[PDB]
Amino acid sequence: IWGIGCNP
Amino acid sequence: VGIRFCQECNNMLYPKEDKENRILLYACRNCDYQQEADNSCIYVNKITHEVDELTQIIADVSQDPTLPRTEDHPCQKCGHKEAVFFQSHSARAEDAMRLYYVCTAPHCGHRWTE
Amino acid sequence: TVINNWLLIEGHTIGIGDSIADSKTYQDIQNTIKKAKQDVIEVIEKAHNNELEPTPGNTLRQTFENQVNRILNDARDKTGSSAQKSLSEYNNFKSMVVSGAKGSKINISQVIAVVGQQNVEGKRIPFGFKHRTLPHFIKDDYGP
Ligand SMILES: [Zn+2]
Ligand SMILES: [Zn+2]
Repeated sequence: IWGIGCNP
Repeated sequence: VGIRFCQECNNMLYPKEDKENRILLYACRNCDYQQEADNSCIYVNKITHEVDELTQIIADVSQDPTLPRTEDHPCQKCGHKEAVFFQSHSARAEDAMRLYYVCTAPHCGHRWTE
Repeated sequence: TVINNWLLIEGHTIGIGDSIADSKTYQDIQNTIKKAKQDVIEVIEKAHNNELEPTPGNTLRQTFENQVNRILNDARDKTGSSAQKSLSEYNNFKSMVVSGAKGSKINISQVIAVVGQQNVEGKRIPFGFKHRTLPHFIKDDYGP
C-alpha cells in the first residue's frame, strides 16, 4: 500500500 | 495466399504440382475438379506478424463515451477537430504504446497513427 | 518499574497535532506531487510518440512501467522526507519511531505526507474493467 519495493 | 473452394461440392481445394507441364494446380480431393493456380504462392508465414491494426480498428469505435479524445490532431479527410485515440487494445501486440486515432463526426471514420 | 514510574511523571500521548505538519511542509509536498505527475505525463507522452526505447531485458511496456514507478517512488520518498523534516522534538510519532518502540518512518510519512502507490501482485492497480481500472477513469489512462 506504499510502493513497488515496499509492501502492498 | 488465401483459401479457395471447389465449384462443385464447395469443399476445400488442395495444391498439387502438375508433373507434366510444371504448373501449380488446385484439386478437390472429393471430386475431379481442377483449377490452375494464378497466384503461384502457397504458404506465407509472417513470424514477426507485423500487421497494421488500422485494418482491425472499427470506425464505430468513435461512438464510445469511455474513450479519450483530443482536438489537437485534426482529421485528414474532413479536417474535423475531435479525434478519439486509444492504444493497441490487442493481446500479443509485441510492445506498442502507439496511439491510434479515429475521427469523430459521422461516417468519416478515418484512422491515422502518429 | 522505575522507568514506568518516571513515565507516570512525564507522560506520553498521541494526538492529531502529531499528524499535522507545517503549512510550508504541506506546500512542498503538494509541489513535489505536481512535479511528479507532470513527469509521469511526459513519460506517457514519450511512450505514445514512440520515443521511448526498451531497457535491455525488458519490453517497452515493462520499461515504461519501471520508469513511471521510479518517478512515483522518488516523489513519494521526497514527500516523506519533507514530512519527517517537519517533525518537532516534541512530536510523539517521532518519539515512538526514534525509540523503536512502535512505528516506522514509512508510517510517519504515510500519515503526514502521502500514502503512496497501491500495488497488487507487484504491479500498479490492474485494468480490471475493460482497459481501465475503474469506470470513472477514461480508457488507456496510465497516469498516477
Ligand atoms: Zn470438389
Ligand atoms: Zn474525419
